[PDB]
Amino acid sequence: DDIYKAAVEQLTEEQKNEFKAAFDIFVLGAEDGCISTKELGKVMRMLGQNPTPEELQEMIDEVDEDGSGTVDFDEFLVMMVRCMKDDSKGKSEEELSDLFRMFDKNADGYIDLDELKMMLQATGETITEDDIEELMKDGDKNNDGRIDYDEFLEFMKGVE
Amino acid sequence: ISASRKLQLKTLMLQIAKQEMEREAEERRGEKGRVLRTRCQPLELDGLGFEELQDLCRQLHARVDKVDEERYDVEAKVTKNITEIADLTQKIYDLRGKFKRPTLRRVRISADAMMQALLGTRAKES
Amino acid sequence: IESDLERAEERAELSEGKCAELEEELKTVTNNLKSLEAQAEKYSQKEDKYEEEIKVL
Amino acid sequence: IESDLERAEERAELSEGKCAELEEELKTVTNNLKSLEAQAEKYSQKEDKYEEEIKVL
Amino acid sequence: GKRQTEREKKKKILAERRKALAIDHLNEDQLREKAKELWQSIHNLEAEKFDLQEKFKQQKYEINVLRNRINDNQ
Amino acid sequence: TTALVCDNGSGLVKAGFAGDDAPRAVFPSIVGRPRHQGVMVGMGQKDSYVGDEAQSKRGILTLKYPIEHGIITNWDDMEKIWHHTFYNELRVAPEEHPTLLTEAPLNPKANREKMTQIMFETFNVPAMYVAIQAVLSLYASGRTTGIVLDSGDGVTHNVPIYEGYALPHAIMRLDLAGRDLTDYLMKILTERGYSFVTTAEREIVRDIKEKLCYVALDFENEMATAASSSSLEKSYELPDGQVITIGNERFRCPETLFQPSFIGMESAGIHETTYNSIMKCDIDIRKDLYANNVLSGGTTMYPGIADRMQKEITALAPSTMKIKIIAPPERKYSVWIGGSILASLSTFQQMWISKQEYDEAGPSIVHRKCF
Amino acid sequence: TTALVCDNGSGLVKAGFAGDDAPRAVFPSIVGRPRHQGVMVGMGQKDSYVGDEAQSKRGILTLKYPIEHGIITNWDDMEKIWHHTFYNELRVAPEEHPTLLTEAPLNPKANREKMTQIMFETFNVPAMYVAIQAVLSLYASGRTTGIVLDSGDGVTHNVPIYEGYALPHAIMRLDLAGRDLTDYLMKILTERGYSFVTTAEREIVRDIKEKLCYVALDFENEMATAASSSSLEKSYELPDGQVITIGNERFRCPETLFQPSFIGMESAGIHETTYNSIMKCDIDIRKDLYANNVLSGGTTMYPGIADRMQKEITALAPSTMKIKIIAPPERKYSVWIGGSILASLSTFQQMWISKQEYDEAGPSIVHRKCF
Ligand SMILES: Nc1ncnc2c1ncn2[C@@H]1O[C@H](COP(=O)(O)OP(=O)(O)O)[C@@H](O)[C@H]1O
Ligand SMILES: Nc1ncnc2c1ncn2[C@@H]1O[C@H](COP(=O)(O)OP(=O)(O)O)[C@@H](O)[C@H]1O
Ligand SMILES: [Ca+2]
Ligand SMILES: [Ca+2]
Ligand SMILES: [Mg+2]
Ligand SMILES: [Mg+2]
Repeated sequence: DDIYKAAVEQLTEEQKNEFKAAFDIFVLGAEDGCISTKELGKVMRMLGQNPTPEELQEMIDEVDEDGSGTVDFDEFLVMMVRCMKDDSKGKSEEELSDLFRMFDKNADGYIDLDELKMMLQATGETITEDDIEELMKDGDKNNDGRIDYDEFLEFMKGVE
Repeated sequence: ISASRKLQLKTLMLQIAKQEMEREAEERRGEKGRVLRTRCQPLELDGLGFEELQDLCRQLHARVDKVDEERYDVEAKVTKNITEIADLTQKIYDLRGKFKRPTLRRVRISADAMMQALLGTRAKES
Repeated sequence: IESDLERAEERAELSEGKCAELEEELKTVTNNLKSLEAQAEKYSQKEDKYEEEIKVL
Repeated sequence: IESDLERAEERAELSEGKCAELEEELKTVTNNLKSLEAQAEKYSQKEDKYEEEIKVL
Repeated sequence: GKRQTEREKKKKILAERRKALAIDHLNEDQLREKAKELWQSIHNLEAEKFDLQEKFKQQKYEINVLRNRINDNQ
Repeated sequence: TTALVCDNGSGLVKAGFAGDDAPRAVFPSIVGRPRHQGVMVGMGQKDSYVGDEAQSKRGILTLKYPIEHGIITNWDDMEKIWHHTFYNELRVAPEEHPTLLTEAPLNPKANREKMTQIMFETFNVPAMYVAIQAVLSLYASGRTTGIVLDSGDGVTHNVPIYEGYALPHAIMRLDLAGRDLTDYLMKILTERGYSFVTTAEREIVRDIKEKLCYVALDFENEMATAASSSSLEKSYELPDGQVITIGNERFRCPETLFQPSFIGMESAGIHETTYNSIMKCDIDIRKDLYANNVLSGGTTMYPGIADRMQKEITALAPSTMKIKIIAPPERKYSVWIGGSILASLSTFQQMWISKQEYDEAGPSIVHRKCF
Repeated sequence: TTALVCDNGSGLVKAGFAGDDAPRAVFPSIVGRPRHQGVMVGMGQKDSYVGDEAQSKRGILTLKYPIEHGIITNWDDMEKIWHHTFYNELRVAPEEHPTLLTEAPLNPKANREKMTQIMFETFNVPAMYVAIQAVLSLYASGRTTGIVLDSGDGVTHNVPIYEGYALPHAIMRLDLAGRDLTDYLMKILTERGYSFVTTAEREIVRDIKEKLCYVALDFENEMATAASSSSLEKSYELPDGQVITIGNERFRCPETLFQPSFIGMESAGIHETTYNSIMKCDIDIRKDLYANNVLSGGTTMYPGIADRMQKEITALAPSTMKIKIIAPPERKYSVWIGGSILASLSTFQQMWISKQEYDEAGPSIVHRKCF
């Protein structure tokens, strides 16, 4: 997962060039030029093993989740690191509880707009107000300006 | 913009929060040392004959037993608190478990294993 | 859409509960008003009777 | 499911309107009850004075 | 029954924790060494109690968080 | 610090910090173990749901009140109820708060002594004080005289007080209360076809009683009217549909208060035990007690009782005296409001039973000067 | 290691390792000895073809199901089926895998005890556990309440569950199921001229039932429409040609579920035994059971049953309650998916009947605490 990309981090997109060459070795002749990975895996399967296109659907779905429909190269990287997950879940959820306690210095049990805003400011991440509201509703699922431990876990779900 | 970009941003946020928690731990241990040096009256053991030393040691043992009793009570309270936390964690999980059982299928072969099987040993990253 | 339906149902349930509570409160207070009005009428009559008694005595 | 969700949300809106009207009624009746309580207290004072004068006479 | 038994057990445990302090058979240097031992034991108890305070505060905060999550569930 | 004004009651536990207007947490006092087997694994099923949680899972529980008639019959369940009240409904550890329980008059001593022993040993409060449930209801009215009829859910008692001096020889305690009215209503509903038997359905009958029943101004006229017209039949929807129609059961259930011969009790109604309690008092304070009759407790919330009782007493009493019945709108929580007022007083601050005093004299301290 | 979630069923054996989405091997449970003489020498003719092999050579076999109605009537054949399932369809020796069988409610004890004795002596598993077929189907839906109607191929049973507490006094087991519908369809096909008699042709009639039959929303209107127009007559090609045309036999075969008087059974349909099963429950959990009615099992896959059943129950039930029928698309394997989920739980890992326990108490251990 992270090991593959890290050992290829010093390299550019030419990994995907090699991936395309390997696909041309098997499934040369792509039509969409867009996300289509079921065909190559199915051709790999047709070499004698047990048919299972559920894996193909899983891999072809792991890429598109942003809701804009795009499948970027970075989305391919996310799909590859997510099809087999090793150092996931932000490691220890106890660390997540510690971080949530850090967020709730008021010890009120609800992370407010102020708490998340100041945490982002401390991180200093430049995210648009549209994305700000998106991430808020990712945390604040019921959208009431408060975030409990469960909502924080949802927001940091799959976050490491 | 990019899913990998947002994942990297979340990783950096995690690093920031981890550093802040490390700062909290450094503050905690520093205050621990400060309060330990403050509360514990030093060992004033200079130029004392036997008898006053005996008196001091006896009063030290008395205060030792007192603070042991205090810490024992606080330990009982902390055990009660952690038992309550575990039980209410189970309660919340009961309110928020059920369906969350891991529906995972083993027909999903790991990609690295498939790559190695199909290509021998030339899948060195995966 | 199913999640949306669940949210709509719970909102409707809460609104109906509040409506029922308000109905009960209005019923109680209106009964109090009726009782107090009857008492006030009787009190006016008693006051007139007392003034008549004062005069005659 | 979509049709059911739409109907549920409409029901919730109707219930909210009813709740608002009930709030208005409750506040109005509460004010009226307070006014009549003050009136009854005045009645009580009048009766006390009349009783005292009757005793004296 | 048990609450009274709880008090009896608590005080007996504390009595056991009280160690038999005997220095009258020791030279005053050994007396000072024993005093050092007593002060170090009191320091250990202070550190343990402070850690209990911190963890107890943490547990209280988590209890508050659990209450908030229950409110969300309600 | 602040004092905890708990009020055990029988049917609803009302608690809250001293100095407020209303109790913070009000919830039924029932502890119900599950009765079926249970097949889902890991569902997190507890062994006893107490308080308001067992009024939502009552379909598969066997609810049982731990307080029968004022007295406490099941001490383990009562301890569980207190533990829940302190830790989950108020979330304040009892190690740092005085408590002010309440107790009905003429109750067994052992009940009170066990109550104080529990509060001092298990919960380990700093200081607790036990007060009679009627003096508080007299506090809340802002009076200092008057005869208070506190018809709770367990027991109805009638304590007369003058100028702050209680009259111990004139307390008339009667054991008819809301629970017996619930049972009698459940027994007369069977005359139309509706049978409620399970201990869970007693709650449904209680809801019917609360929402529909009322006290008739004149009993015979209402019995004649309900038997000719149909203007009284009010319908009610069960927790599953199948609406029911209550006819003249509406005013026959709470009529038991004024004619305890309906449920086979010998004694006289609440309209005549008040007059008897007055007549036992001295001849010179009867006018003040007549003029300051106070109602309290939950069961005195029936629509139309403050007129029926006044009519009855006016019939019994001499024609010259003025009969007035004080019925504040906050009747249900009157005892607890009075408890808050009493706990907030500065003059009362030295009457608590301090823990060192209990350590020196044992649980029998409550009967002593610290009453 | 991983657990084997087998599910004997009656008509299709479904098995697979715990933790997946679908059973690994699904094949009919039939064992058919050859019936003719056989003249070719050295052809390698076996003495009994089991499983899916006997659905291809069924032309010269006499297929016979080893499970009649939930219960097992022919233990040797069932042992053969299990041996095939373990060794050839999964290829995992049972010496290294726990097993989780499933059993219908209200079945004879001897069946369950013999099942556990076989699993422990012949196949020699490490530990096996037997679970009721309806609780699993409730697991798969991700609920924790609800009344599940599991209309399999052998027996239709209706287990209500609330908050994880099963109600043992409200289980209504009815022995009408898919097999009786196959026999009734085979019996009404004779009204057009098509006669199926051989035990091999029962499979052809089963295929006709699966592919063509559907449940009518309103029975009389469909009977009137099919008797005037010809828009319903759907044709089907036998395994040798000679297409057949099914008229109003299409919705008359599965109508037997709602009117068991067609096959002479006295009891009420699956639309009324669910309502009766609900009404036996307590008065406070009927709303939740009404709202969470779950369908499972193979026979509930008829096109248009989730609407007919809802219409019928809405007719029976009080008008205020909301009636909702959960019909997941993965109905057929719902029991096995639930079995996989249950076997994958950590809390369940200590409920298995370990072999040393069986050695100490004999086969009667299954009725004991380890249920
Ligand atoms: N609005 C009401 N109308 C009629 N009866 C009521 C009403 N509210 C409560 N009750 C009756 O009073 C009882 C509650 O009395 P309460 O004062 O709580 O008793 P306690 O003195 O134990 O607190 C309930 O059991 C119910 O039967
Ligand atoms: N798609 C379908 N349409 C109609 N009936 C079906 C369908 N699939 C299966 N059945 C019926 O259901 C039966 C299989 O039921 P199943 O759930 O396998 O029983 P079991 O509970 O023994 O596993 C078959 O005999 C068939 O009659
Ligand atoms: Ca916070
Ligand atoms: Ca929120
Ligand atoms: Mg009371
Ligand atoms: Mg089945």
